[PDB]
Amino acid sequence: MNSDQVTLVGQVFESYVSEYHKNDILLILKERDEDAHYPVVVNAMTLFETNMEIGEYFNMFPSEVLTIFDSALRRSALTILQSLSQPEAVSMKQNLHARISGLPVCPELVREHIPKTKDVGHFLSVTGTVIRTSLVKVLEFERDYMCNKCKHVFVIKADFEQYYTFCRPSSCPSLESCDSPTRCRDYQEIKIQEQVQRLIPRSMKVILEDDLVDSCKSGDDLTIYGIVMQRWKPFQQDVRCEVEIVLKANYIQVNN
Amino acid sequence: MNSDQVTLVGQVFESYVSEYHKNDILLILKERDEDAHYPVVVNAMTLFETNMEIGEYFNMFPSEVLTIFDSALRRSALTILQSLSQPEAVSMKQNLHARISGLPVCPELVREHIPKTKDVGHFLSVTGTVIRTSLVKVLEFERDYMCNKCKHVFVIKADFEQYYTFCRPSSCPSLESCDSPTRCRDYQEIKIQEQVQRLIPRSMKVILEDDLVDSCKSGDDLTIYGIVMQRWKPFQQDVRCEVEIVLKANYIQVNN
Amino acid sequence: MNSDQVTLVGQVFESYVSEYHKNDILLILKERDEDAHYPVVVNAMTLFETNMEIGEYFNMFPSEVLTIFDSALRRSALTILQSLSQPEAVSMKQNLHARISGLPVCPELVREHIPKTKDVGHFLSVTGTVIRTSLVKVLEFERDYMCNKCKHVFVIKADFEQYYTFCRPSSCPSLESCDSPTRCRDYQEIKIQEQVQRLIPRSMKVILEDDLVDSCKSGDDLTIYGIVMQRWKPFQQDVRCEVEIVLKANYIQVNN
Amino acid sequence: FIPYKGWKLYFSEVYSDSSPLIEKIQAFEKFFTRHIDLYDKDEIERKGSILVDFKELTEGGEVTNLIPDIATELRDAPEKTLACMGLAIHQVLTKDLERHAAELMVNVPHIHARVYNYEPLTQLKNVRANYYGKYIALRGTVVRVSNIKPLCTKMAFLCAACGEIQSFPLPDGKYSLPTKCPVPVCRGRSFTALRSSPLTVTMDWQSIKIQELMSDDQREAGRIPRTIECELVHDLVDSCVPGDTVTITGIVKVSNAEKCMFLLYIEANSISNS
Amino acid sequence: FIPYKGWKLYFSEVYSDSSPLIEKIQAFEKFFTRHIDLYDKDEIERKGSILVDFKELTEGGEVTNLIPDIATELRDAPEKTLACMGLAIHQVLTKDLERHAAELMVNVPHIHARVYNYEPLTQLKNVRANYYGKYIALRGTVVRVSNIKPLCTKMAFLCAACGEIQSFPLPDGKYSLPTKCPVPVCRGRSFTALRSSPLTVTMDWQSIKIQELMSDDQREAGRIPRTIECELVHDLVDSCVPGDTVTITGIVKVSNAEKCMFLLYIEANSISNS
Amino acid sequence: FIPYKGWKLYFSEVYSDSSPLIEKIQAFEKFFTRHIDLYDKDEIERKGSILVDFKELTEGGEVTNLIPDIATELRDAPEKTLACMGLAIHQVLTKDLERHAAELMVNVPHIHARVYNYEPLTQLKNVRANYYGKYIALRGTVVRVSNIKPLCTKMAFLCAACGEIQSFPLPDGKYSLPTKCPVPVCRGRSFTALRSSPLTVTMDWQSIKIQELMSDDQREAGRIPRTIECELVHDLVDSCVPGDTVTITGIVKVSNAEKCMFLLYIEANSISNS
Repeated sequence: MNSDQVTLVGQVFESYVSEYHKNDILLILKERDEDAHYPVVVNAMTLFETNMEIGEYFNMFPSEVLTIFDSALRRSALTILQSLSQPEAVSMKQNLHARISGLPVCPELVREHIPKTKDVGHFLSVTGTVIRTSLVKVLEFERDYMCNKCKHVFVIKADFEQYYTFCRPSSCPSLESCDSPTRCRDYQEIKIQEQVQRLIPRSMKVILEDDLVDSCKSGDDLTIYGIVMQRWKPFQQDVRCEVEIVLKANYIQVNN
Repeated sequence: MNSDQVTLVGQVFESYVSEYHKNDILLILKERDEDAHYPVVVNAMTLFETNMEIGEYFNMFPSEVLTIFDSALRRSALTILQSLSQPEAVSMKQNLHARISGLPVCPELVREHIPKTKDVGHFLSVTGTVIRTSLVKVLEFERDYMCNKCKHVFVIKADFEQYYTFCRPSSCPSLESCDSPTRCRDYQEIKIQEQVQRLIPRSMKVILEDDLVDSCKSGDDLTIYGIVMQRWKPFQQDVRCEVEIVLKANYIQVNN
Repeated sequence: MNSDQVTLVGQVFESYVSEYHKNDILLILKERDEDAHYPVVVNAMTLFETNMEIGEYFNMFPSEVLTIFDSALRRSALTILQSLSQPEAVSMKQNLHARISGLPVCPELVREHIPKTKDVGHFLSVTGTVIRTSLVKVLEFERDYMCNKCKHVFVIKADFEQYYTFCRPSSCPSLESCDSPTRCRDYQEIKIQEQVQRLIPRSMKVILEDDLVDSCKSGDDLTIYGIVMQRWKPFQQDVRCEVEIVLKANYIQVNN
Repeated sequence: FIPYKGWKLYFSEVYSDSSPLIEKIQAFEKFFTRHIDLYDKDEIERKGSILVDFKELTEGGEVTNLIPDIATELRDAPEKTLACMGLAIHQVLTKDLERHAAELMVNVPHIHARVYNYEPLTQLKNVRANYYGKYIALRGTVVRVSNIKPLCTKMAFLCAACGEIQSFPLPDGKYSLPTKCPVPVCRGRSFTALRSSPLTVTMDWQSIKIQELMSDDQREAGRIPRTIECELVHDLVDSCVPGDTVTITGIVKVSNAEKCMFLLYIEANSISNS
Repeated sequence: FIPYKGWKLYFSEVYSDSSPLIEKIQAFEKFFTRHIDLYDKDEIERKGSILVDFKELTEGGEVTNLIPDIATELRDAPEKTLACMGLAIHQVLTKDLERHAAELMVNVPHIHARVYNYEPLTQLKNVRANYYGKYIALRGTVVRVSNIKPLCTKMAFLCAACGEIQSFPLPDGKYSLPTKCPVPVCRGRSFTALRSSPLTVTMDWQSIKIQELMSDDQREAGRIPRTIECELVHDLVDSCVPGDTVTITGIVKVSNAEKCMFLLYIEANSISNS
Repeated sequence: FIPYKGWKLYFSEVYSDSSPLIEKIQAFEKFFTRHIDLYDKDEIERKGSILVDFKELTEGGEVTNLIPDIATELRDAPEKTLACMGLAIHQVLTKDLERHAAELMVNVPHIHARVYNYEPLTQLKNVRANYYGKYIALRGTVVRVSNIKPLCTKMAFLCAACGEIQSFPLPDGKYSLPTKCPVPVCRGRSFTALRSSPLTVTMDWQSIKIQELMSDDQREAGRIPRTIECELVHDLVDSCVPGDTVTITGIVKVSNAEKCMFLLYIEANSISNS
């Protein structure tokens, strides 16, 4: 993307959250613990009505917008902390998150059927019930492994498209020609079956993560606003490769 | 074998088939399709009575006789096609086969019991019922693999005694010192259990092939005229090797 | 241990066995077969009250005492054979064994509960019933393998702590710098469950060996006088090693 | 300079004006050009499907006038004859769109061909060995509809040294390696996967089991009729429910790894209903 | 020259008078020296257990007078604060025994520390990610008592060339190799096992499953309460029967090989009853 | 020059007039020569079996007159004593056939030996360790007759460089390799299989399970009597049906791979009935 576009999106987000989201930020700041997790709920229709350029920049790459909004929220947190009058019952948190809700009623964004293969990288909204439920488990994210034959440390990350496996690097990004677990998250696995009232239906393997864990009850109606992505499998010689379609959740609702 | 013996077998076979088998050859020729399969039924007692040397040459090496009779049938087909008066409703087939029937009533050729191990390479005749039945499947016969380091192409075949596996050649039959799937067949697997009326009996794993596929009904009396051979298994170090006795069918009957 | 201690233990044992155990030795000698097996029962309280040094030397290293008593028994057999008056109905046996019984009533030697991990290398006495029973099987003990690159043969033995596996030697004990199955035993496996009358109880996997095989009936009260030892498992990289506690029997009783 | 812009998506071969397929190309393009004003542009634009009727080809038009070997060529050659019709459709649609735009750019996607209404009904119990890679027709019911799972056919690979990544046409979902890279020059290798770039393309999949009807030959033996599988590829799926009366026309191929032990299945090319 | 003879059994580091742990060392040793004449010597001599009450430490004695950071240090540092108390107990017991012997040698064994009565009750349904390696407290019942099986923590290794065998402190029952041997001089390697020498030490083990009480939050959903495992190490075992009301305090660690897929379990450090 | 033509089929050793087996050879051949005119030639000619009675050997004939060590030699040596009788039978039969042909060539096949009616009945519950490779006798019933499956004992190998293929006597159906080839000269190897030449020989096989009778020792404990397997080799098979009263005499060998964990089974050498 262009250099100015991300910046402009940042100012739009920070202005909106500063003008109409002071109360939730104030309550989040006035809380115990330092690094657990803290989300912020932001509506959509008002934001897209305020400016006609955020929607175009958003609904083709649902990847950078969330990170930019997170950065804007962090900058707002720094600003409100700096301009504070009662610095006694307050605490600073470095773990904030975004949560979009309130999409339009366009026929292509309120799909009641699972997309087959033509919706990858899009922002959708599916509805259904719950069948199965896995157990709470903890992943490892980033290693910062020991520096070999050079000096500057590395910050390589994991990959979601390869079942969270780590690839061994060999080409160091060092300027010269030289080239050679206190981190945790949360996890879960839920399966959603389409309702028969509005129709045999098939099912999706929705993947939850972070604060959304432990928020579903077996046998309840859900409405998830998540991105659709693909999960590969390690390749074997002269066989048929296997793929699957999952839905990384970005919000949730308990509407019934 | 001697050079003249196979030739003499050829002339006697072609003479007999031309003298008493014009009608079946004519019907086989006057048929649609070019390369499916086409069998010919030939009696045995009359042929062995006509000449006293064909039986001796036959009932010790029951491998070359069938191929020689097939070649004689092909030559007879060529002769009839050349000497034909109505070359409009005719078609030429290059896939012919032999099928011997009508063996004598000698006690050593009408065995009602399964041979143990002393009948390998003999022509027998067993009777029994049917228990199991496998599925129709297709093999690969011959590869004509890509020529490496030399020029003349190779026509290596398969091996029935090794569960249809291919051995990698390294000693080229080339005159000099240099040395380095549009083909299909049919297959099946049937099991025959000895009748108790003429007697616990054991069972043989009769192997069917080619046109004989899909010619047996579960729970019917059969009478197979086939050769007996052995099937090996790949060798493992310091274990007991495993063998088995099978019966490659060369005819079949639905006598009941 | 000191050189004189083992010798003194030897003379004490041979003196006692010659003074109070002529009759059983005489019956053992006057028997058929040459190399089957033959045990001798010796009491403990009389031996320990006879000399106040045998008990101390015994009840901290219950390994050398049994072998020394076996050697003393063999020497006594040699002496009785040499000083014999009727050398006609006699036979020499080279397979003798020891069997201790009659321990004191000290609270730490009549334990009615299974030791957890603080009794390794001690002589105990447990009581219980029988649950399971394995099958009679035969081991291989010592190989006397072919001599390679040197002359004197090797007499390496097996290891009980490694599930009876053989380690490949490479450092020859030869004086110079040079360095590179007609044997059988018996075996069994029995499980003992603690009685509930004198108390859920756990179970021990008692290992029987040699002449003691085929001496237990499923559902009978036992009283074993055996040593406690540990059995390891082959190591795998970056896993938790597994151990177990067994009880190598040295006597048995059918008290009920 | 090639008049047919979509050459890369279609036949993968260096463009040379020597193949005999060219004459069939003009024959098909002329036939489609004359009979062009009867198709809804949007339907073909979205879902590639030209429901060409074989009776029209049999009617003795220019298709047989220019070349008389149509039935034999179709039966013996499964792909060469089939994809030429798609090439002609793509070319004529591109030309029409270009003319319309010029009167008052164009990136029309892949369009499949659909040849249905095939007369000689080669029913089951007769497809054993010979009918391998020959266009045939069947008739039966459906009993074992399965679930949908995607697959990839043109996943890309990484490049060595300089750039110029490629989208090697991997065949029928079997992983392979591009031991050669054409590129401008120099060595190949470059064996690495890049399964994130938009070069990779995927499509749907399914599997159907057919049990052939009672027909005739009322044998007393209780042998259940033979069953042969089917494989729907793209723009199909959810077109059948358990228990129908459908006619399926498609190529007969040989599977693997049910070890030279294979079975027979049919890759569908057109479906009907009743 | 080290005043603390049991340095090798305790903290494994080269003795240098620069660590900040020394101050906590004399603080703990003074606190134990003042309050020393209330413990039965035989019980501690046989089974290492000092049932120190946290209320006494909270009472504002010299423990907080010398260093005020006791609660934060205990919560953030699991082992550094915990094992200093064992060091102090070992030193004071050795000094007392030496004085008694001199008035009228000493090989006192390992003694564990036991800190119980922890006030902030961090009950379940709130230990997901953050509480990793932090001292906490629970409350629940026991339902799945298991069987006993030993394990080794300090099994010895063989030596190369000359003698000087070693007893490398293998961590938490995971096999490793001593790629370096300190010894006097020269090369290491010496990768061989000697699992017969008295250098190898073993201890007991167990496993307990806890189902947390009804407490509150009477939700209608039939989700069974979450369960977390426990691991008793030594001088414990046979202290619980199926169905109790116990309070467990211990460190929270992360298991492996239930492949970066792990769970959470608690290594117990003190148990109570009711 | 060897009087015994079938030396290769029998004992596999270079012919030298120094072994002590020769004297036993003349003893057996003389004993058979005197008592030769009581056997039906056709039966031995087809199925190799000489039903020698041990009472005749015990009767003090030339068998004990020439060498008195017959029972001890038979018990201690399983094969050396047993195969000499077969060698003598082969030699005498060949000589008789040659004389008959000359008065008015010879390729008599392998003939096994059969020594039955063994007096000392070493019944079960006493064969644990010592009775390994010692000729014994049993008595019991049969309950677990199995199916027939062939095996090979003398399968051939391929040859290196020039010809001169061989038929290495593979032992007891365990695959091995001829690291040395005697041949005329030069190197060995030639590790290749030729399992089609008529050099390979195959024979039958079976397996029987014996449950020993009630006998005596009416213990109250419900321990079922011990069971030991049997293995019929050749010219036997289908000689027993489930539930008999048979007497079996044969060598006791040790199996493998039920890893130095083995069991005990008996290779039969003679069967009777009642």
